[PDB]
Amino acid sequence: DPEVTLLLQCPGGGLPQEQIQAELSPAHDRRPLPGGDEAITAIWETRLKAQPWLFDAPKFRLHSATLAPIGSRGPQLLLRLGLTSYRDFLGTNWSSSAAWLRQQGATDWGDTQAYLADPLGVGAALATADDFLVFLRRSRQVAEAPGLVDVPGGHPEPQDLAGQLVVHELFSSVLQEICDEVNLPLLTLSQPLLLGIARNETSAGRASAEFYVQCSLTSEQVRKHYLSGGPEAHESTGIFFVETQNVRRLPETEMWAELCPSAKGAIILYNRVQGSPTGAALGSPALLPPL
Ligand SMILES: CC(=O)N1CCC(C#N)CC1
Repeated sequence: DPEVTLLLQCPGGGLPQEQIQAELSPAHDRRPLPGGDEAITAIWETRLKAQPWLFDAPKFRLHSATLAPIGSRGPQLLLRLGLTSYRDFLGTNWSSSAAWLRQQGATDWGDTQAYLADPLGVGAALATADDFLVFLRRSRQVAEAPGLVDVPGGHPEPQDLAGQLVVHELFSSVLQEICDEVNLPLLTLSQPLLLGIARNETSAGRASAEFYVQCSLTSEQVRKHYLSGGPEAHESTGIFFVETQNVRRLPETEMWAELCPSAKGAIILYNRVQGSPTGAALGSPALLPPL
């Protein structure tokens, strides 16, 4: 799967909010382009003169994420974050020249991402009470990965002593994205666990934090809530469910070729961090069938 790379695999079956620190610093921002940020401004102008109802929004930028030594006490992860925008994304990662910016970043800064917006996404492996994961079909008329399969998620918009508020907005945003798109009540959802961070190599290396969330409703009740919003309550065109039993071999199915890179990231991290048992009981052959 060349279109997805793992940046972080979390320990302990995944990390809760209270074990993560963030450092939000202008040292973690995109570097100005070599010939100047006028090139981003020019792309934006062209776009607004065709689609004048579009608007900019601030986004978090991922610089890097450092895991503590495994088995340690105290905070287990440091997220190094900067700020970027939807405009900066359109002028860098989305640009036809994005590969030239990556080579220039290697040359000038020893950092393939130095000249890229790299907005941070969130996604969820969302499990039902009857042990299915939740999938969504993308519209064939959208910009990103038209007609492909996705999981619930989005790109959070901003508003350890500013840090803890930032970690809170990241965990809050994955629940809000599930409530807005799947139409589920907030009280049916568990507190999220962070599984890891995946990069989309088809969008010049931008990263998404992938979370595990449990729902107290069955697949049938989740479907009812999604459909009862009507066509205007969701951006997706359909919902469907795969047994957690069968997610283990999803990369061997015809479904895999239809998954967008960020959904492939969520399923790889679910399989490595929540699947793949380590103990004698769950590792026994009748519960973990060989092949
Ligand atoms: C690929 C695409 O269109 N996206 C994903 C990145 C996000 C930002 N910023 C919103 C739009």
